[PDB]
Amino acid sequence: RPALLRLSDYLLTNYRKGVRPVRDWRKPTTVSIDVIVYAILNVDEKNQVLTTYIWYRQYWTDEFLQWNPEDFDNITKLSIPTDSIWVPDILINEFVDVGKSPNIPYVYIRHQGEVQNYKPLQVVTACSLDIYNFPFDVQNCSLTFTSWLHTIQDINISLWRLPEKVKSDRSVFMNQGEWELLGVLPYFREFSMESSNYYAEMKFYVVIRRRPLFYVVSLLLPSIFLMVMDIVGFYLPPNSGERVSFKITLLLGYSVFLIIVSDTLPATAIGTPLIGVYFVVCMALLVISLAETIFIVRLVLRVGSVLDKLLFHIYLLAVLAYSITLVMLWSIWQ
Amino acid sequence: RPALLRLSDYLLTNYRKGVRPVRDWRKPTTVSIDVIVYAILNVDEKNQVLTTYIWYRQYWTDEFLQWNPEDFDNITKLSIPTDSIWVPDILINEFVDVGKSPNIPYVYIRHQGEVQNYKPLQVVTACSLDIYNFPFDVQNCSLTFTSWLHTIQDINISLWRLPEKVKSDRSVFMNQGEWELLGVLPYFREFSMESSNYYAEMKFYVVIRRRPLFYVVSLLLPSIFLMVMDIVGFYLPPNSGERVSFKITLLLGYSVFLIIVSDTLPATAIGTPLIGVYFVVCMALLVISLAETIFIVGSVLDKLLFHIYLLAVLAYSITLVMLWSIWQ
Amino acid sequence: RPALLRLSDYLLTNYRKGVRPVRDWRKPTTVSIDVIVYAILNVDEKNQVLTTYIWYRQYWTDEFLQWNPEDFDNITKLSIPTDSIWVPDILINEFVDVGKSPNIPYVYIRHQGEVQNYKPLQVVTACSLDIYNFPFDVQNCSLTFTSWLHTIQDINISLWRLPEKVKSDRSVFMNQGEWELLGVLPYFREFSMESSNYYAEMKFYVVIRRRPLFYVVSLLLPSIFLMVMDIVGFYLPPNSGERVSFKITLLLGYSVFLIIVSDTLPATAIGTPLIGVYFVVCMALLVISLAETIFIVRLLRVGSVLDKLLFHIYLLAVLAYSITLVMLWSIWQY
Amino acid sequence: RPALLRLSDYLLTNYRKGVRPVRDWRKPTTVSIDVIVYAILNVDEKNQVLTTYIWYRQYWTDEFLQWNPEDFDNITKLSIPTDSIWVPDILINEFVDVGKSPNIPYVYIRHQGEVQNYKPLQVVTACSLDIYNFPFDVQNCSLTFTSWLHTIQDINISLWRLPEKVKSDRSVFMNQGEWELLGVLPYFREFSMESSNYYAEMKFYVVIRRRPLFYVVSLLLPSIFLMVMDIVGFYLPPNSGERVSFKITLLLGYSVFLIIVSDTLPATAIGTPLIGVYFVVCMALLVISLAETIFIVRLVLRVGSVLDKLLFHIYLLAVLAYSITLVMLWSIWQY
Amino acid sequence: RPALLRLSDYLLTNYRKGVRPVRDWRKPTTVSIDVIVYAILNVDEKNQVLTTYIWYRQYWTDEFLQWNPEDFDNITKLSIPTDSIWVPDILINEFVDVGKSPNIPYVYIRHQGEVQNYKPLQVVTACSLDIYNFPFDVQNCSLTFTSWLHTIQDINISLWRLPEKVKSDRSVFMNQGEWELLGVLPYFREFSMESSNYYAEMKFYVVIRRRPLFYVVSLLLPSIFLMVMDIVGFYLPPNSGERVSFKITLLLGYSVFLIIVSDTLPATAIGTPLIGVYFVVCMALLVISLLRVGSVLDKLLFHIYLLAVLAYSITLVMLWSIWQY
Ligand SMILES: *[C@@H]1O[C@H](CO)[C@@H](O[C@@H]2O[C@H](CO)[C@@H](O)[C@H](O)[C@H]2NC(C)=O)[C@H](O)[C@H]1NC(C)=O
Ligand SMILES: *[C@@H]1O[C@H](CO)[C@@H](O[C@@H]2O[C@H](CO)[C@@H](O)[C@H](O)[C@H]2NC(C)=O)[C@H](O)[C@H]1NC(C)=O
Ligand SMILES: *[C@@H]1O[C@H](CO)[C@@H](O[C@@H]2O[C@H](CO)[C@@H](O)[C@H](O)[C@H]2NC(C)=O)[C@H](O)[C@H]1NC(C)=O
Ligand SMILES: *[C@@H]1O[C@H](CO)[C@@H](O[C@@H]2O[C@H](CO)[C@@H](O)[C@H](O)[C@H]2NC(C)=O)[C@H](O)[C@H]1NC(C)=O
Ligand SMILES: *[C@@H]1O[C@H](CO)[C@@H](O[C@@H]2O[C@H](CO)[C@@H](O)[C@H](O)[C@H]2NC(C)=O)[C@H](O)[C@H]1NC(C)=O
Ligand SMILES: *[C@@H]1O[C@H](CO)[C@@H](O[C@@H]2O[C@H](CO)[C@@H](O)[C@H](O)[C@H]2NC(C)=O)[C@H](O)[C@H]1NC(C)=O
Ligand SMILES: *[C@@H]1O[C@H](CO)[C@@H](O[C@@H]2O[C@H](CO)[C@@H](O)[C@H](O)[C@H]2NC(C)=O)[C@H](O)[C@H]1NC(C)=O
Ligand SMILES: *[C@@H]1O[C@H](CO)[C@@H](O[C@@H]2O[C@H](CO)[C@@H](O)[C@H](O)[C@H]2NC(C)=O)[C@H](O)[C@H]1NC(C)=O
Ligand SMILES: *[C@@H]1O[C@H](CO)[C@@H](O[C@@H]2O[C@H](CO)[C@@H](O)[C@H](O)[C@H]2NC(C)=O)[C@H](O)[C@H]1NC(C)=O
Ligand SMILES: *[C@@H]1O[C@H](CO)[C@@H](O[C@@H]2O[C@H](CO)[C@@H](O)[C@H](O)[C@H]2NC(C)=O)[C@H](O)[C@H]1NC(C)=O
Ligand SMILES: *[C@@H]1O[C@H](CO)[C@@H](O)[C@H](O)[C@H]1NC(C)=O
Ligand SMILES: *[C@@H]1O[C@H](CO)[C@@H](O)[C@H](O)[C@H]1NC(C)=O
Ligand SMILES: *[C@@H]1O[C@H](CO)[C@@H](O)[C@H](O)[C@H]1NC(C)=O
Ligand SMILES: *[C@@H]1O[C@H](CO)[C@@H](O)[C@H](O)[C@H]1NC(C)=O
Ligand SMILES: *[C@@H]1O[C@H](CO)[C@@H](O)[C@H](O)[C@H]1NC(C)=O
Repeated sequence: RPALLRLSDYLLTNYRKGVRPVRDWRKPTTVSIDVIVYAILNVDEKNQVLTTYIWYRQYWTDEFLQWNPEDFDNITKLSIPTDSIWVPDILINEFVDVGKSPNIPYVYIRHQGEVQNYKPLQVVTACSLDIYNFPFDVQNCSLTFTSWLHTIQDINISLWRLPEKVKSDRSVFMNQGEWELLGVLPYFREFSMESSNYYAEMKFYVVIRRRPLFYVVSLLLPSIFLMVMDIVGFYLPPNSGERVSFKITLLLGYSVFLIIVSDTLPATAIGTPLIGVYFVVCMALLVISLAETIFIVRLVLRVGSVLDKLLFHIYLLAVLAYSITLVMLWSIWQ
Repeated sequence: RPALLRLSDYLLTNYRKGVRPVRDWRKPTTVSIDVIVYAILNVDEKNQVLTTYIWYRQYWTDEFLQWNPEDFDNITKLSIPTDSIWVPDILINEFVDVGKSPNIPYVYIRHQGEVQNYKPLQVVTACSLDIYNFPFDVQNCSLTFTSWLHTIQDINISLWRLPEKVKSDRSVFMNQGEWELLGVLPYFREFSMESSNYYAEMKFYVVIRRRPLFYVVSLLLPSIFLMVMDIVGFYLPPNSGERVSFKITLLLGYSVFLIIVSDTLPATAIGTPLIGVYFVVCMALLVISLAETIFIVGSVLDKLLFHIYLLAVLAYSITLVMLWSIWQ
Repeated sequence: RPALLRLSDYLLTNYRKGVRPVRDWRKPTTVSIDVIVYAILNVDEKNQVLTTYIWYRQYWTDEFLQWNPEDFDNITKLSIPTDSIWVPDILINEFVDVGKSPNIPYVYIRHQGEVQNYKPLQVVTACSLDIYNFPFDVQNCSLTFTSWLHTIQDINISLWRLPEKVKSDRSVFMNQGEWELLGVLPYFREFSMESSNYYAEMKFYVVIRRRPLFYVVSLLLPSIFLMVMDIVGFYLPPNSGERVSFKITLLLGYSVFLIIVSDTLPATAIGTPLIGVYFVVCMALLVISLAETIFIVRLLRVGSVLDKLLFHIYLLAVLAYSITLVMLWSIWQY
Repeated sequence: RPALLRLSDYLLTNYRKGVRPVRDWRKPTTVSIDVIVYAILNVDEKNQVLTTYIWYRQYWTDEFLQWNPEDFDNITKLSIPTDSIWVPDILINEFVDVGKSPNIPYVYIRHQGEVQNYKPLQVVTACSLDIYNFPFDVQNCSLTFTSWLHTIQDINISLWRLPEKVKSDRSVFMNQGEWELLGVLPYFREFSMESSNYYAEMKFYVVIRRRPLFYVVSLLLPSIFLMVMDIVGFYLPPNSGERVSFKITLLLGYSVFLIIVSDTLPATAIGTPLIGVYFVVCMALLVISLAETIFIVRLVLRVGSVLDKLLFHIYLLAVLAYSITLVMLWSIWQY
Repeated sequence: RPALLRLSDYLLTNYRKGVRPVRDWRKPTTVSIDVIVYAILNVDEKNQVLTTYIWYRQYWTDEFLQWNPEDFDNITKLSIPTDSIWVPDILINEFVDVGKSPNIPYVYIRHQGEVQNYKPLQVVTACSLDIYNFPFDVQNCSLTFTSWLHTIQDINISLWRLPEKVKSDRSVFMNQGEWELLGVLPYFREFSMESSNYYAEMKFYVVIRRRPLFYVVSLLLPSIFLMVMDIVGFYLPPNSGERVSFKITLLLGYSVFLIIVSDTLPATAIGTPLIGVYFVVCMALLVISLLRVGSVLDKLLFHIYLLAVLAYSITLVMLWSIWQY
């Protein structure tokens, strides 16, 4: 019979999945995992979940699937169905849906007993997505692979590659998209909330930052244009109907702009972005100034002049704060 | 042969899944259970369901999976596939969808026959959600685990931990989110719809309250500002065009505010919050005042409508104080 | 050996599923059934479907799963996996999707052979859902259970309980919700698609009615407010500018109310509700009234009689609307 | 042992599913099929797919599942699990989802070897749903059942009932709905992806037509009402601000009408409905007439009067064409 | 026993799925594949996923499933369940969902050992869609098939048909739809995630373009009508009520046009559609009303409007030109 067929028979007719493959039960099975991010398919700041398509590969030593290549025509490694052998139950804690990814029927066995398992994960995980810096926003999400049942005495987890490689690896990442990732940071720890159970878990912090240009052109530049134009409402003659008409029309322009803002901004219930805070503050200041003009026009002057200067100074202060905040947010993002 | 392999063969060679594991059929199988809420993924007040991600673990005594460690290299406990042993039919009654949780292949067996089963559940359950206090909600609805088929003299349920410990347990809860849970309250009862049969069930009341600050900033403060502006608007005489122009400005503000609210205020079919009632009442008063001004430009109507407006704002104000008081 | 273990072996090592469990093939298997409605999750008038959560239980006599208790330590009842025995193919015809229900691994067996099977069903079924009486809706559609393949000479269906007990059963219904059920009505008939075969089917009519209060407050009362406002307005002089102003302002308000209704009224294409038709009619009648004043004021005996005719016609329409509301409530209350 | 049990053991003990049940491999397996449409659950003119709940039943001769009734207590037929026997891979083309139908565990076997398989299919398939005639629209969507792998040398398809009996079959159709079906027309043909292989397929053309009354009431009557109001508006003099205000309010009525209609007028990208074209052309005519009126007001006249009458005539002609196209669409929809 | 039954018995009694079917393990298994696009079911730019329903067929030589026809009643070909034999793990990369593909129980075997597997794939894949030219879009989305686990030393991929034939093949495409595909371009390369290992993969570039006529009728012509009317309205004086009435007329026109737009115009965060910005810009500019200063700001505004419309026209011509060729 051919080498592959009789080798597979030799291995799997004696093998019995369902028992951790160690001939000394005190020895833990060390699962060396690795993660390569392929694409951040989706990021719901509304639902506080994100969908990451990651190529996940892990290997472990199976002490029963060993053979001498000299007896089997120099076969160094062979592929066998994944469901035919014991597979560690490594699982990611913050999953929200098991995922719609395929099964990848096969795994590789090397004559040393090492089992290599490559599988794609279209995992969607709960995440603390915060849009406080909306346009210049950097999200720091994490994935935590942990042996769900087995304690560290049974299954331990480690990195396949050196940490420096996995941090900087962006070989196959789909760069085009709303998000670009700066790196995935591994971190090992012995999770434990129990009297005598310590579970090994491997955290990967996937750092991703939004690329703002579309939002810069859509929100920031028009908002800056409107805020700059609003300064002119304070150089037109103080109580003229011309000035009141100007302020009314620019308030209408701001109001219609905020509709586009509502359309464009991502929905959330955790916290409003600073951009929205400044927009609504400017709207309130403009309304107050317009009301002051309306009232003073009803009356009329000295009070009007001093109030006008006060409102102009507060408006200038607000717009300066907004611009400095934009610069600061950009500095944080880069 | 290695101890693990021959121990597994010894246990499972003659084992027969599908029979309740007791050597005296009169004894009930007591399934001790525990629940830890990991995250409240979604609360939907239109579909009246909420999705919670919970770490559910349970253990029971399987009287056939027993061995002396002396014969098996002092193997005190081992893991074997979950599908290879009898597993109790504990089910959550008010589930709406089975969920998308994984299968968790293995379970632990201790040499005394105790089987420990840990499994994550993304349960989606029906609940009597109400948004009467929308920004200051405190929802309170149950998860009840019961043996679906087996009566109490076949399967019985109990708590793994003391009730107070599970009640105060928030070790792993994912805090950052719209909902924070005040506690889960266990409660045991013998359900029955026909006297010949009694069923053991264990209710867990997950108590969660919305953290309002986002809606305080986004909804309450702009509405308060607009109400204050409309109140000040009445200092202009009705016979003055300034008043109608100012009213138009505030109606434009309310249009913008309503559009923003549409993106945020929850939809439902059972009833809107008091906040919505006050919103529409204030908008109606503003519109009626605009009609009054455009009609004038009956003078006592000015101060009458102003008093109604002042009354509404005060009612709106004390409602917020009351709702906040309940929220604490 | 323990009693349960050897009893289960004795039964299921000889037993073979697939074959209908009857030792005389000329005898049909009578499958008693029962249904308890747990909740009405979703009634969709756009898709013309509704989703109900029902606790469905059925029992039948299996003539091979019988034993003498004396031989098995007086075991008079035991549980065995549902997939280890013949399970009748009782299926629901109106189904549109099987649903998200679990599988309930086990069933009960009594020593005389009767098998008890309990299973929850998330049935979603096609139904003719008309909203003609929208606020005071009462719906009438049904669920029919029938052996999909087997004729009545193989499988016949029957009620577990007396018809009046299932009819009045509201022991577990989730009452808090948009819909309340008035009862479930069983009805047995021998369906026959082709003259050579007869099939047993058991129709359950799940009668439900909407609880209107939210829609009564949200739609009906504001609508009547607007309509009575128009009636009040008709008191103004015919050619007066006040009359035209009132008409046009009420047009704006009523149109925005129609927009609100569109936002709130359920979507459908099978048919418009009466409430909707009267709204549209009265709007059109108002537009005719408004259009009329433009000609008359532009150009008064003709105006006066024309105004009187319009006023009386609109008042008659208002009365018809109110009487329609009384009729709809009278039907829904009983 | 009981007759059923030993008969089942006699049949299925040595039965080897997977192999086509024919004892002379050269003979094809003729799979007779039938289809009864139960309900047209959803026609999606946006996505150009529809979902039809159809009761599908097929039978074929299995040469190995044969027995002599006298030897087994005179049993003429029995039911056995569907997964225990060879089942032809008759598959519908142009599907978009495998469907949400159950598994129907059992099939009937008759002693001659005929296997009967009844199964409900929640098929969702692609057809070119052209809504040109939207309110009075008749769609001719098709289902084709074909042995996905096996060529005609292995599996051949045929009708269970006479073609006219299936063409006029509405025995169990759920008629209360937006769509009513005029019939399903069978048509056999031998497809050939490459001339070396010939594939037998059975096309059923399900013909369905929208019942318009809802759309009549909600769209066409209000549209006629607004158009008649616009025709009335032309009586007012062009020089009058009354006419300008009337036209502005009528245009606002147009706007609100279309706003509400957006909920019900189907979305699509294959082509605009004819009624939509008339809507937009009347809207544009109204707008341009109003603009000309405003300009002539600015001037304020002979040319003004001539253009007023000309625009009135064009509007009247457009309304006449609208009536003609409505009656035409209705005439086609009747047949 | 009948020929088919005992032939299946001979083949499958000692056959054991799992082992790559070669009697000399050093030989790679060459999986010839072919792909025919049947329909482009969806192009979702908001999620950047494209859904195509494609007829996928592949064949390979299984060196264990061989027989002499003379011994088995001259049977040259037979069908056996797909689950009963080794099947290569040819996986399409950049999938998003495994998809609603049916199981297709059977495959053909020919006495020389060739296995033919036909299966329909409803692949939904993530690829870079863009609506920069919305009404005149042309998209270039890839499908790449690769043996997920096996390296090129185990599984190698090739085309069933000649590249030009598969490229120009549009025999079964559902042509009556929003999208028409120009062709599918195959391309073979040895992917390498590590220096020591090489993976064979086969990219098919599906090239599709939106057919615009609907959007020309629905969007472009009405928008040009409204823009031309806005230009015309400038001749009414800047202080006059005639201009106000004209502006309200135009505003109602835009009110209808924008709901029509919202019902059809796609939106995504990757970038803007050049056509889309003008609509909202012009609708917003009705706010503008910019006596000595006003009368000349009006001419400035008129120049702005005219240049905007000129840019719109040349943009439409450009978009059509890049879409035609
Ligand atoms: C579980 O695995 C971790 C990771 O491999 C082990 O931690 C390493 O221990 C070695 C000891 O020589 C150190 O050199 C490494 O620096 C450690 N790595 C990290 C990330 O801390 C851990 O010792 C293992 N524990 C058990 C019980 O097997
Ligand atoms: C994302 O979060 C991770 C984890 O908190 C940060 O990584 C830590 O950074 C600090 C400061 O440089 C170090 O002292 C820790 O050792 C890091 N942890 C690990 C596991 O490497 C990371 O800096 C954050 N990045 C961003 C952009 O927020
Ligand atoms: C089923 O389980 C319940 C819950 O543990 C048992 O109820 C307890 O019984 C013990 C008996 O010693 C009491 O001390 C506890 O106070 C009971 N707890 C509660 C919450 O009632 C019950 O006895 C078990 N058996 C049966 C037949 O119900
Ligand atoms: C949530 O609902 C539960 C169930 O009604 C409440 O728990 C009960 O509260 C009452 C009043 O304090 C006690 O008498 C009962 O003993 C409690 N039952 C249990 C099982 O603990 C709970 O107080 C509610 N919480 C909120 C915040 O509404
Ligand atoms: C729902 O439909 C059922 C079936 O038509 C109605 O029940 C029938 O009502 C008629 C008239 O009262 C009786 O003669 C039948 O005997 C009833 N059938 C059964 C099985 O009881 C029922 O009335 C409908 N619901 C409503 C609210 O009208
Ligand atoms: C199938 O089952 C139904 C329901 O049990 C049978 O109908 C009953 O027939 C008996 C005959 O005496 C009547 O007394 C009952 O009132 C009937 N019940 C109902 C609900 O109508 C029916 O006879 C059975 N048919 C066969 C062929 O066995
Ligand atoms: C495959 O089946 C079709 C349909 O039954 C066969 O076509 C019919 O064959 C009969 C007998 O020759 C003719 O009377 C009919 O006119 C044919 N057409 C139809 C529509 O019935 C066809 O011959 C079969 N082919 C094979 C190879 O079995
Ligand atoms: C739907 O399409 C079918 C298939 O083209 C039409 O049926 C054909 O009609 C022509 C009319 O000349 C006949 O010559 C063919 O013989 C018919 N074929 C079949 C299989 O019956 C049908 O008329 C169309 N119906 C509608 C309403 O469009
Ligand atoms: C794997 O398959 C590819 C084809 O997909 C082989 O490449 C071909 O090799 C032949 C050798 O004569 C050339 O004529 C073709 O031009 C090649 N095609 C391409 C697309 O490069 C390749 O040799 C096979 N084996 C390996 C190890 O890659
Ligand atoms: C779609 O992308 C493919 C791949 O880049 C293009 O096809 C290649 O184009 C280059 C440049 O003209 C040629 O050198 C190659 O021979 C082409 N084929 C392959 C397989 O690379 C194709 O032109 C693109 N189509 C569109 C419309 O952008
Ligand atoms: C394995 O291959 C080497 C040459 O590469 C050969 O010398 C050796 O004999 C082979 N093994 C056996 C068992 O023949
Ligand atoms: C098992 O444990 C007992 C108690 O500690 C000890 O005496 C014995 O030597 C152990 N046996 C083995 C094989 O470890
Ligand atoms: C079974 O129950 C009967 C009473 O019904 C009793 O007499 C008998 O002893 C019991 N048998 C056993 C083995 O307990
Ligand atoms: C077998 O059944 C047929 C049909 O019912 C009947 O005519 C025949 O007499 C029966 N024969 C025997 C031996 O039962
Ligand atoms: C077997 O079939 C082939 C098909 O071409 C034919 O040429 C050959 O003569 C046949 N041989 C026998 C023995 O039937």
